[PDB]
Amino acid sequence: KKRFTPPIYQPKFK
Amino acid sequence: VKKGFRAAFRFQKELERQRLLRCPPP
Amino acid sequence: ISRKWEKKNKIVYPPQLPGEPRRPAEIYHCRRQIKYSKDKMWYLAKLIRGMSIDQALAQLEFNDKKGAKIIKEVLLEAQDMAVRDHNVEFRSNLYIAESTSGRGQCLKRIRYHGRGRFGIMEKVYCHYFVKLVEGPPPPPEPPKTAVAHAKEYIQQLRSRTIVHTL
Amino acid sequence: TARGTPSRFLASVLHNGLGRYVQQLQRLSFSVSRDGASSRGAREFVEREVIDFARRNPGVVIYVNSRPCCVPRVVAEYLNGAVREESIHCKSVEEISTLVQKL
Amino acid sequence: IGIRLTLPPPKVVDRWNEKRAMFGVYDNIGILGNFEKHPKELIRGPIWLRGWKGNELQRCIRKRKMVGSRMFADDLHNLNKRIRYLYKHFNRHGKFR
Amino acid sequence: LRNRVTDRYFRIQEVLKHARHFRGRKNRCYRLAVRTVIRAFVKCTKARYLKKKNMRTLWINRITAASQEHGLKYPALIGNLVKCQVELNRKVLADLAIYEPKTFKSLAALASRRRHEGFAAALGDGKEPEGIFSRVVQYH
Amino acid sequence: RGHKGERQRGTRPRLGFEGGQTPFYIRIPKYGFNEGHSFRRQYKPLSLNRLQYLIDLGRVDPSQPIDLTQLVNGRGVTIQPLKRDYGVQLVEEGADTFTAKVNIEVQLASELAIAAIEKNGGVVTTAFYDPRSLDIVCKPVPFFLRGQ
Amino acid sequence: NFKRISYAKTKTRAEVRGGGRKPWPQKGTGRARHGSIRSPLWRGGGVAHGPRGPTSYYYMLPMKVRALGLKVALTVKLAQDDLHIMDSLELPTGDPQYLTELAHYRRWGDSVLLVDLTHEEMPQSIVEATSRLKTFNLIPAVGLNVHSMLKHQTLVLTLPTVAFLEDKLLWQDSRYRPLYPFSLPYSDFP
Amino acid sequence: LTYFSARKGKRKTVKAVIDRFLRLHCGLWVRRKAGYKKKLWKKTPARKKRLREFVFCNKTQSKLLDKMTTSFWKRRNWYVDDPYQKYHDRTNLKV
RNA sequence: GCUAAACCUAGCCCCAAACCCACUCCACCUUACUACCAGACAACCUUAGCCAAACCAUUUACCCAAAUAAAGUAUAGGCGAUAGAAAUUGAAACCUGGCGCAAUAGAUAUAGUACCGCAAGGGAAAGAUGAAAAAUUAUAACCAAGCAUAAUAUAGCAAGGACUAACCCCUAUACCUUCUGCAUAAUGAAUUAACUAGAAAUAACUUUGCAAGGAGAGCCAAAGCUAAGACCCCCGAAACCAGACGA
RNA sequence: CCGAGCCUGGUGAUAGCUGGUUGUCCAAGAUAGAAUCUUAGUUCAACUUUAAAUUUGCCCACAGAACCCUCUAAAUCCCCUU
RNA sequence: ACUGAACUCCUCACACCCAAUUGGACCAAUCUAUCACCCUAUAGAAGAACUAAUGUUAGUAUAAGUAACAUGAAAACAUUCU
RNA sequence: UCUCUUACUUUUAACCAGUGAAAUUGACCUGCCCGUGAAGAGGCGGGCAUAACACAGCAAGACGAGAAGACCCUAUGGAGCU
Ligand SMILES: [Mg+2]
Ligand SMILES: [Mg+2]
Ligand SMILES: [Mg+2]
Ligand SMILES: [Mg+2]
Ligand SMILES: [Mg+2]
Ligand SMILES: [Mg+2]
Ligand SMILES: [Mg+2]
Ligand SMILES: [Mg+2]
Ligand SMILES: [Mg+2]
Ligand SMILES: [Mg+2]
Ligand SMILES: [Mg+2]
Ligand SMILES: [Mg+2]
Ligand SMILES: [Mg+2]
Ligand SMILES: [Mg+2]
Ligand SMILES: [Mg+2]
Ligand SMILES: [Mg+2]
Ligand SMILES: [Mg+2]
Ligand SMILES: [Mg+2]
Ligand SMILES: [Mg+2]
Ligand SMILES: [Mg+2]
Ligand SMILES: [Mg+2]
Ligand SMILES: [Mg+2]
Ligand SMILES: [Mg+2]
Ligand SMILES: [Mg+2]
Ligand SMILES: [Mg+2]
Ligand SMILES: [Mg+2]
Ligand SMILES: [Mg+2]
Ligand SMILES: [Mg+2]
Ligand SMILES: [Mg+2]
Ligand SMILES: [Mg+2]
Ligand SMILES: [Mg+2]
Ligand SMILES: [Mg+2]
Ligand SMILES: [Mg+2]
Ligand SMILES: [Mg+2]
Ligand SMILES: [Mg+2]
Ligand SMILES: [Mg+2]
Ligand SMILES: [Mg+2]
Ligand SMILES: [Mg+2]
Ligand SMILES: [Mg+2]
Ligand SMILES: [Mg+2]
Ligand SMILES: [Mg+2]
Ligand SMILES: [Mg+2]
Repeated sequence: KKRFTPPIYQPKFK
Repeated sequence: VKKGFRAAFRFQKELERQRLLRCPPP
Repeated sequence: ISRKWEKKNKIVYPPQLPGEPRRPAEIYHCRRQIKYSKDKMWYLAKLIRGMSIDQALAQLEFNDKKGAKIIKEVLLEAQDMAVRDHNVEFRSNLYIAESTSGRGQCLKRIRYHGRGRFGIMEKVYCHYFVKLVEGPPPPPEPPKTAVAHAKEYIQQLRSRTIVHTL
Repeated sequence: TARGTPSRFLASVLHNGLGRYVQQLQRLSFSVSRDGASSRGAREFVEREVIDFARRNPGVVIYVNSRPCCVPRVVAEYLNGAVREESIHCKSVEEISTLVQKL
Repeated sequence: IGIRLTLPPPKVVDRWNEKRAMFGVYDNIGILGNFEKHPKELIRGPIWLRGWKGNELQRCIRKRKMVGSRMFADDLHNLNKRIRYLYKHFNRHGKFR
Repeated sequence: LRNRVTDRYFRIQEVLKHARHFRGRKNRCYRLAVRTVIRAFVKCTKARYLKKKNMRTLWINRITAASQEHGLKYPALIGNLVKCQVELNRKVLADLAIYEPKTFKSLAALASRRRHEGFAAALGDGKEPEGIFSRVVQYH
Repeated sequence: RGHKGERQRGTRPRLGFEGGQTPFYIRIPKYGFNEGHSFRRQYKPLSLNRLQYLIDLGRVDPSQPIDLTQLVNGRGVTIQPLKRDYGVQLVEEGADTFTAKVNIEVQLASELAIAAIEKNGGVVTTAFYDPRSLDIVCKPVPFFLRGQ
Repeated sequence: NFKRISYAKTKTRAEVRGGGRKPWPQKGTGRARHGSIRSPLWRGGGVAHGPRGPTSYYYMLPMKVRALGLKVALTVKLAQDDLHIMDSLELPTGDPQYLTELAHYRRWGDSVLLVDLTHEEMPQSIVEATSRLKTFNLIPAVGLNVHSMLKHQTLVLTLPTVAFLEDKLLWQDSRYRPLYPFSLPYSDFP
Repeated sequence: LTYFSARKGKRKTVKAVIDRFLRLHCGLWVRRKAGYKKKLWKKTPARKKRLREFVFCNKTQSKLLDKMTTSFWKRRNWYVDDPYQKYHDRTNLKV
């Protein structure tokens, strides 16, 4: 298929 | 902290050993 | 955080006996939390390390780096404290003994890479330490001539024994 | 391993057997506990065997301190200056007799 | 580094307490008080396990039966899920069957 | 956390103190020092047999050198020395070769004479004397 | 735990399963072995050897009648009113060498046991008790504390 | 250990707050597969094999074993010259310095367990004395036990106490099976 | 086999074992031969007499059925007219 | 010598006992935090499914009347995995505690705040001086990885045998896992610190106690009965169902 | 990021499949197969381990173990001594 | 004829070289009972031991001072020019 | 476009000054030929080569880095559709 994974942002406080 | 006494005392004796090996007395 | 290079100027030795040498003066000074990377600061600290203080100021006045003005300020105020407080009598008669740089506390930021991805940008800080000693600068160690090489080789051949026997 | 520890050559200390043999032990410093189960073997050693040991080889001076300690010890001092401290913590009478004989 | 630099404050314990000195008194009451009370009636604990040893599944079942009509809601749901999980564990998984 | 471990640093030191003299990150990090200290101890255990073998090969080399200085080969020296019932092993033969060369010349002369006696016995089958430096001493 | 598979991973099939083959406990046809097992009456035996031993040792005493409660207070038989014991049956195991001269009230009695009591000048009587009256005459003092 | 109930408890991986969905789906990113936060691998997870609930440690020895232990401990206290038997606990004054000086003079020990019987005929003098002392204890004879007899150095009984103890401890020898618990009537047994 | 029940926390028996077998008190299990009432018109009378027998079980099978049943089925019963009464105790055995 | 390291104490957990709270003034169902106007519409409904039967199609404990026993018995059940009573017995009023945790632990919590999503919803991190800071003093130093003080020296799993000398000389195919077999160019791992994986029954063995009886009612018993010790892991799916939230 | 949205709950779903499974030392320790929607698994056999009771266990010599056609071997079983 | 092993002999001591599995002797930290009083002893207990799960959190390295990122010119710092 | 490429400008690029990432990393003091080997070796055997160290290029190899192959097979694992 059209395999795709979104990026995962870390929390902003770090 | 980790509870206990024996490891702290053993590290104390090692600290005195290292400090006595750094500055040996006359 | 540990600040012991500041406390080294507070050592007080006993009064010297008349049949003794001079014990030259020792002056420690440092500037904390400089906004400059510790490697680039280390290159300047390695440039100075053995020179006299007037030659150090002369090389640092014409070096075109950000850390050069910083180290020139530190060396000038160390010269001033050496003449004023620690009882060095000649302003010129001081040589750099130790010169090094250490890591300071850094901050962290995001760098916003070009997708939904990122890095950890780090705002770098460093220290600079210096130690002055009064006296003329020590002569450089001369490179070993062929006489010393031959003497060490003959000493090596004279040193050997009959191994694995009585 | 032998590359990781120092090494010496086989030697006498002051040419012992050439002239007269001398006992190379100077002292034995014992520190045993009055109360405390860790020093029971050493307590019985001080009861029965240290008197015959002191009579046996009289070159050695023996001290018994009788101090509150959780681990009893024996300090053996030699003629060339070296100090060897061994722990006799929870040992038999036979093990302590073997240890002071080997020292 | 994990070790602590200074040794801790001295922990002094009173061996001749009020609680330590009278520990075990009115134990052995049934044998030499002509059996009016059991020694398990000296136990002071939760109302379900007073004189009862039990498993982990058996403790949870007994607590649900004897008390679970008056527990809090989230605690009751957690006890229900615990009994479900422990039944699934003890009766289907493990060695030695 | 009931009873979590406190004296972990002493175990780390117990492994690391045998690795102070290494090179690289093996002298510092525990995860690397463990494997290199384990291999070091296995090498130290396996080295004893190689030490005994290499020392005897060194003695064979020195005895071959001294005997070939005397115009004798090593097998002739060892064989005809054991045929005169003198049971000197390779260690004391190499030590006599280095430190007592007159005694080694005496031993090489003995081995060469017993070799010559064996050759004349091979040509003559005895008859008469079976040599002189033959005639083994009999023990009962 | 061994190597990987149902052993190491914990999940092994139930006790009695044989990997798909019809198991041993199901291949075998049914038969009425344990058909009505909870409704059959059961009787604790009391041999004349045991009764003679009880009489000799200062326990159950022949100068009074001997129903169930004398045997229970003498601890010669342990009767369970639950688990379907309808009392005590008499037993000829010490028939010869039994000289006691008792009267006794049991719930069953073999012929030789009746004879061996009656040769010494005794009386045997065979009584019936429903399980409620078992529970009362065996342990009477819990019934008296019950308040009925 | 029979009275002990330990109230230790930790939260398993189903009771820790939150942890519902699957973070970072199974096949896309290059991290390790995880199905829930608050699994025991994570920081802030639930414990895998922690303590569970208020756990009880209750078990009873057979009563003949406990009575045999009491007889054994009385014999051990007698044979080592530790037991002392009084006619009646009665002090002249009733102050604790008298009691501790008497126990020092008779060379009893640092701690001593004083026993009377029935808890109401304990006279006022010994009660007012040992109600302040820390190593000296009064118990009624019902409360005699192996733990307090081992913990205290000596042990002081009374003549009605020793007759009571002989009766209650010798009754276990020459006794039947129970047949129901002994609080019920039982023509001999009071 | 429900090692821990969900109501009382006890161990359960499987009732198929109880329906098909008989446990004597000595430790033996008596069973009935399989197929003993099936297609008898093609079996020879020796085989038919062999099929109508009461059969003891193995060591491993009796250990299996002791595992599958609780201690209520291993008690000592004193039934009134038990046809298997004599086979409960064991006699003349030697290791 | 820099980065660093160390701290106890906020609090929390499990119980016992006891039934527990809510308008100072104003505003808050419309676009909630809005002083002020005419259709009055209105709530009462068998859970399902994952899972076990090694598939799966009837079936599969979860239901809110104290304990123990009867009893895992009678019963039910592709009579199979398993489900499972009842008649009956009785259930000593009062005591404020911890062989619990100590900042990666214990409630997520300094807080449902910061931050993310339109919304339901998800949801953190951390603080350490001292009697006196109206004592800023000089100490207190010693300890992980990482660097500097102090780059390099021919040759080779980094080491061992050594040796007068670091190297030079002889020997040596990194670890775990999966495998008939891995140096394998099969997988896992940059390093350091902390955390992270064997829970229990019937039947047997040993040690006590009693003994044809054992057991603190119930249960077993042709040397048995009671008590104790000892023994059965963690992470990972695509999926299914129920209810909310979204044009 | 829709062959059927997302969140919460049943849910610590299940997985015969992969990975992992943390102190020292010592000793014993390599398996004929059968059944099975079963060959990537399980049960019973076989081997191995522990604790007991008892006496025979292995190697083996004379004798011995149908035949039929054309041959018919290395060998095997049983087996007193030792 | 010599060389050539962990085989054998020699001096000493000997439980001290197999996968899964099993049996056994010990054992650090922690709490409790009693001892002990410069850190131990006899017992009970358990959240009781990490060179490894693309394991979780935090610190710092390698790639690396590398990829990448900036300010139109003169001047009186009023202004002017492209 | 090519035969067949060449010249110039800008961006890029190299040096100087400032700020300053990311994938990757078992440890490496990290050579060549032949042979061997879990069958394609920098680490094994036989030979050859060999003072240390910066900087700019190239991509023959490290069975190179990202994505627990998307092709084939199994699972008494799922799902869509008829
Ligand atoms: Mg974007
Ligand atoms: Mg595995
Ligand atoms: Mg397998
Ligand atoms: Mg089938
Ligand atoms: Mg959850
Ligand atoms: Mg999951
Ligand atoms: Mg937690
Ligand atoms: Mg938290
Ligand atoms: Mg299923
Ligand atoms: Mg399964
Ligand atoms: Mg927290
Ligand atoms: Mg360091
Ligand atoms: Mg080499
Ligand atoms: Mg190989
Ligand atoms: Mg694999
Ligand atoms: Mg393979
Ligand atoms: Mg590899
Ligand atoms: Mg693979
Ligand atoms: Mg990798
Ligand atoms: Mg629209
Ligand atoms: Mg699972
Ligand atoms: Mg072995
Ligand atoms: Mg399979
Ligand atoms: Mg040899
Ligand atoms: Mg040998
Ligand atoms: Mg845990
Ligand atoms: Mg753990
Ligand atoms: Mg660690
Ligand atoms: Mg990766
Ligand atoms: Mg890890
Ligand atoms: Mg630059
Ligand atoms: Mg580069
Ligand atoms: Mg650039
Ligand atoms: Mg611009
Ligand atoms: Mg090749
Ligand atoms: Mg390689
Ligand atoms: Mg690749
Ligand atoms: Mg794969
Ligand atoms: Mg299949
Ligand atoms: Mg399917
Ligand atoms: Mg399904
Ligand atoms: Mg569907």
